[PDB]
Amino acid sequence: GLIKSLAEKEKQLLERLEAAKKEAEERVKRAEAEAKALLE
Amino acid sequence: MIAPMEKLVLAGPKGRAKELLQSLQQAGVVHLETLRPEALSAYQLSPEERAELRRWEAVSAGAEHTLSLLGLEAEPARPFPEGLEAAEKALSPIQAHAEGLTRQKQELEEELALAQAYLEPLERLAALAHGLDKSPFLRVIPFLLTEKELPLVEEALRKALEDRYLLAHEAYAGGVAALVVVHRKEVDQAKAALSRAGVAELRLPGALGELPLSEAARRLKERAEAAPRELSEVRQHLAKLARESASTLQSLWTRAQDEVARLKALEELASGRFGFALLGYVPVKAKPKVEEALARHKESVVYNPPWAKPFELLVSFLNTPKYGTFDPTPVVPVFFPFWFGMIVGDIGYALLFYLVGRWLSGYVKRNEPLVIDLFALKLKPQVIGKLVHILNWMVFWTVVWGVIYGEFFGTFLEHLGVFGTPEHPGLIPILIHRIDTAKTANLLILLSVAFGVVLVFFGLALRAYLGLKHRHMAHFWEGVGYLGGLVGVLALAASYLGNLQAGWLQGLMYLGFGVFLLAVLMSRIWLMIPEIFTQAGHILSHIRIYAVGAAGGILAGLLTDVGFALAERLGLLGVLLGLLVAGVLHLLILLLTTLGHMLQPIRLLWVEFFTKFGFYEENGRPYRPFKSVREA
Amino acid sequence: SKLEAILSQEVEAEIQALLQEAEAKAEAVKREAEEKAKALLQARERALEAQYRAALRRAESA
Repeated sequence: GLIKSLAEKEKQLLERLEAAKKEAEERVKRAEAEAKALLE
Repeated sequence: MIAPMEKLVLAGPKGRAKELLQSLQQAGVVHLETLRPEALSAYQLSPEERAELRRWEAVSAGAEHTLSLLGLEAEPARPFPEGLEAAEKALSPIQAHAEGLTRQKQELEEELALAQAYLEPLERLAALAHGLDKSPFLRVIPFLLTEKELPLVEEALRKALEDRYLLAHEAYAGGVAALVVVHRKEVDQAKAALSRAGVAELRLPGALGELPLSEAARRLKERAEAAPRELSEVRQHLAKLARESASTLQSLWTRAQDEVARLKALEELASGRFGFALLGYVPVKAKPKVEEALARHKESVVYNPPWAKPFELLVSFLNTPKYGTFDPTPVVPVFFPFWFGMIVGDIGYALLFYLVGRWLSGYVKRNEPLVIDLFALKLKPQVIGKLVHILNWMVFWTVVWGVIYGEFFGTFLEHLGVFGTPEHPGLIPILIHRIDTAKTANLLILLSVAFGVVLVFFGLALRAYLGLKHRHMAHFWEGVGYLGGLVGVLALAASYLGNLQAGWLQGLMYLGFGVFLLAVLMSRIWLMIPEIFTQAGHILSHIRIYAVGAAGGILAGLLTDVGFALAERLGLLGVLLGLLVAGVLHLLILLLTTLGHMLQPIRLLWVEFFTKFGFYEENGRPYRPFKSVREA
Repeated sequence: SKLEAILSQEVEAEIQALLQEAEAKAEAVKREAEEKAKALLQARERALEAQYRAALRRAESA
């Protein structure tokens, strides 16, 4: 046991999932813009 | 199946977690825990896994159940794959088939039991009843009574009915079957007469009883006749079923067992990172390396020879780090000779211990429960017999030496080399054990003592080492003071042992010897200062047990002087075969007790071992009854 | 380590299924708008076209 190594590595992963979600929600914000523009 | 890697699980004492971890870590293992206090970096518990668990339990249980009703039960074995679903499917037809027959068997037995019992009253009652059981138009009450009740029912009947009834009885064994017959109009009164009498309507459960006697009687005859034949046929099917399919069950069953544990283990790692052991999940490549580097310790679930064998198991606790003190591994040569030399005897005894041994590592098939012991058959399981092959030999070795100490003993039991009486008594050799000379006895007494004095040393050195190497001043002080104690014992003893050998060589040194004692006991201060009496009792205990080892020994020997030598008749050459009548019975009782005597050693050792003299067990504690360890 | 490798490798393969999903959840929006829009410009060709032909006819008929 060396606590930090595995108890921090498990965090790094979460922030890669997190980063996916962010990069995702923008695509929705992209289609929302586009949804307005093309009709307007 | 549990992860894409397959788990290997190992456990042992608290000390091994770290060593187990280092060898495993190196092997190429992945998803490793124990490790740190909040690890969850692999895989965790989920509904599905639990569901699967439930399913495995069903599989396990069903096999067990079917085997139980069927008869015999399965061994453990190594897993044989077959899909979980497949397994579930497999289990189904067989349990069902077996179960149906199980029911049938019970039913047949039940039919017979009632049918035999009831058959005799029913034919007898029917015969009496006959002519009313074509269609009751007269109403009838059957009942059985033996001799005593018989006036009581009649008197009751007479008052109520008058004499308009027919009362009949005949004996047939099982009392006498009695009938009351009345008109269908008198029925109410007739029964009322019975209520007083205390006898009442004989009944058969179900349809048959209500149906008059003749119909019922016929029905009992067909069932009685039918059931034994039917039972045979089904039972035979069951026997067949066992022979072939028991095998199927066993392999499935076993597979289920390993799976259940494996999953459970997994649940334990997931959540809260396990306790003390060490697990991990192993790719097939890692799997040989893990078996390879082990330092003699762990217990896993995957998915000269006498001297070496127990020595190899004490070694795992030799490698355990938990103190700088020593373990009880040296124990084996102090125990082993002596244990054998516990056996003492001659022609009628020790020199016959050979036979006993020959049945252990062997057997003789004249022995009702030592049938084929090489393949193990006993009044306890065959498996136990197979396992304790290791033991059967260690006992056999005991027998080989015990016979030998029969001649060791028998050196001082005969000759014209040293005792001025005959070379071997001509009736039977050995007739009078010659040791009753003060001196002859004394040397054997003091001899026994000596192996014990050394044992006192063995403990207190180790003991002092616990406190030395941990810096427990308390353990150091204990060990040291007790060696001070030894000095005073030796002073007094000499003054009686030669009487005048010392006792003023060391009996005036004695004034200063008491000083050698008390130096470090007072340094611990101690509140249980008195306990030093009992510590003197330990020096003496080694002597005392050893003394008993002599005396009880001798006692054993004195029975051949009446039990094989001579005790009946003035003296003849027929005395040989006159004496065996009592001798032989008494022999086994005698035999038994010396088995008890060999436990005196272990206790002797245990005085030191289980009581911390540089040792783990202290009135129990972790570390396990060592007796049971060295035995193999 | 290779241990931490498996956790990386899993997380990334999951990440890409979210991102592609995210694109599709957008894509349908994007393409919905397009489809809706087509129906707006066309439907207004229709009404106005009638307001043409019929206008001239009655004018001639007058």
